[PDB]
Amino acid sequence: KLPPGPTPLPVIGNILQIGIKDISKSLTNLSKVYGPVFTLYFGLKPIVVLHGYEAVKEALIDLGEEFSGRGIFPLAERANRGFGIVFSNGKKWKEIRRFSLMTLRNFGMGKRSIEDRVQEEARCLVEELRKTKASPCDPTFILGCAPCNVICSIIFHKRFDYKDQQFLNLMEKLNENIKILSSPWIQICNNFSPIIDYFPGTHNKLLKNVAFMKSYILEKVKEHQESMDMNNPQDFIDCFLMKMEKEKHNQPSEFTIESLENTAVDLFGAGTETTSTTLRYALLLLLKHPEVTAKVQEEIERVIGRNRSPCMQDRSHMPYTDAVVHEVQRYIDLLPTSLPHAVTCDIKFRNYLIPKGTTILISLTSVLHDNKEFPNPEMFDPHHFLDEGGNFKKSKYFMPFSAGKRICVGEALAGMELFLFLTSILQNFNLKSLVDPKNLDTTPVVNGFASVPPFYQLCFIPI
Ligand code: HEM
Ligand SMILES: CCCCc1nc(Cl)c(CO)n1Cc1ccc(-c2ccccc2-c2nn[nH]n2)cc1
Ligand SMILES: CCCCc1nc(Cl)c(CO)n1Cc1ccc(-c2ccccc2-c2nn[nH]n2)cc1
Ligand SMILES: CCCCc1nc(Cl)c(CO)n1Cc1ccc(-c2ccccc2-c2nn[nH]n2)cc1
Ligand SMILES: [K+]
Repeated sequence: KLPPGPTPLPVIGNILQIGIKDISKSLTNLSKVYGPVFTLYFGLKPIVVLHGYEAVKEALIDLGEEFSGRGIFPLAERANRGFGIVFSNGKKWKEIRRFSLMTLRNFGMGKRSIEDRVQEEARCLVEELRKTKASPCDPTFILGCAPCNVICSIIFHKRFDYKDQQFLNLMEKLNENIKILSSPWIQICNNFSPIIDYFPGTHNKLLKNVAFMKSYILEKVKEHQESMDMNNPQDFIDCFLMKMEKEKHNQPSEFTIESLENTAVDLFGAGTETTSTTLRYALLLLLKHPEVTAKVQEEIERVIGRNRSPCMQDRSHMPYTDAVVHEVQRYIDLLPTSLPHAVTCDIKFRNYLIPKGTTILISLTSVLHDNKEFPNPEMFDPHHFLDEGGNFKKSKYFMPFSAGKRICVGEALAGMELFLFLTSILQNFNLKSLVDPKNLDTTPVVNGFASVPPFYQLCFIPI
């Protein structure tokens, strides 16, 4: 059989029992009734929900391959999103993923490392923060530019100037699509309808935005072709063309110009917003707990001092910082239900039959907020990642990037941006709150499957 669930209604399945507002709260409530594995219907569509470390680890990790499909909804084809990495399945995905993992290796693309692209961005970021002359600031935009720029430098081999028009509207489009894609109407409700697209105009703005981005990418591709150096690949495009001019005899190939721009658009989509929000929420949390910021600053001072840029080598020497960054990710739980999975064939799971192509919802929340692994899991507290001797304490339960065969492609990259951007910020600034710390609220604003910090302002005071 399928795993037990609330018994559906005919046709609207379980829809009107789900708290649409905070899905992860609802999934957790359900697990109190039906335990760690359970089924929900979203309009005939069966969705098995995994809750808790044990359930998640066995699916994602022990049954890795079987749990490796991307769950597909109406929106997947309504915004043409199954032709890059994030929303691909089968051979197309295996190939572009394995390729993309190779290229995004630290030395994956020539003599400039990923570290060096990030280090550069950290200096520019510190610079822009100086330019605000310690005056009150919504860091939203500035923090957003840094991750967007890292993506640009990884793909086109250039960073941009933060005022370069080509950069601003590239971010605008991305920012537009992101905000749209986070509407519950779009993310959810328009998915209760298999056939009729109920937001034509919206899907249109979505795709028009993609086209702008896709066309800009093509310009850079034509430029990369004319200036090709086979022995000197320098970014993601160079690598991709070389994989092409090499698959030329395996026609037709998973690697085409079209799969390139789609992969690029994927990386811009997956690479900016979540990193950007993670930084924005890190600063919020740092303001709220200035003792925490104080300790990071001690670590920076003692390990890196005020001369050079920080660098990834430093992290092994800065367990307290490391614990902070982890604890930020853990606490804010930005993707409460990851992205959706599908099984790749039919399988028995503990005690059930799950049919090839059935949608799987992983509850990351249940893992990040395990109250035995992380006592008081709703308090922000970097001690969740420290031993009683104050060394870094790894946790199997650290899954803000998911786990298994679909684990975030930017795990190592995001981990480097957060460390370098955070340590550079605090090396060069103290953070002044407007309101008093005691009043400021840091609890996540949840909208469906989306988690976001409260609006806030602060000042970046030089040292
Ligand atoms: C804090 C920053 C980030 C977090 C917390 C994060 C988290 C996630 C999560 C939860 C997934 C879905 C995994 C699943 O399907 O089970 C995901 C997928 C992905 N992330 Fe990230 N991500 C971040 C940043 C990045 C960046 C910087 C890149 C740039 C390469 C990136 C590229 C991707 C890609 C390509 C996927 C899709 C993986 C696949 O389906 O094969 N992400 N990320
Ligand atoms: C018809 C083709 C036009 C596509 C389009 N490109 C851009 Cl750009 C605009 C700006 O609104 N638009 C139009 C657009 C119109 C309404 C929406 C919209 C906003 C809020 C709630 C529902 C809708 C919607 N989308 N489709 N029908 N109603 C979104 C985009
Ligand atoms: C100018 C283009 C802006 C980015 C964007 N707009 C569209 Cl539409 C696509 C296709 O999904 N994309 C690419 C896209 C790829 C992956 C995601 C994704 C990656 C990891 C975690 C969540 C997200 C997600 N998907 N939907 N909203 N946010 C977001 C956007
Ligand atoms: C085809 C792409 C899948 C996206 C999607 N469309 C609908 Cl509808 C569903 C609901 O099951 N879902 C599942 C879903 C889960 C998370 C997100 C998301 C987007 C941006 C930032 C965080 C999240 C997130 N991940 N887990 N919970 N919320 C979006 C959709
Ligand atoms: K319309």
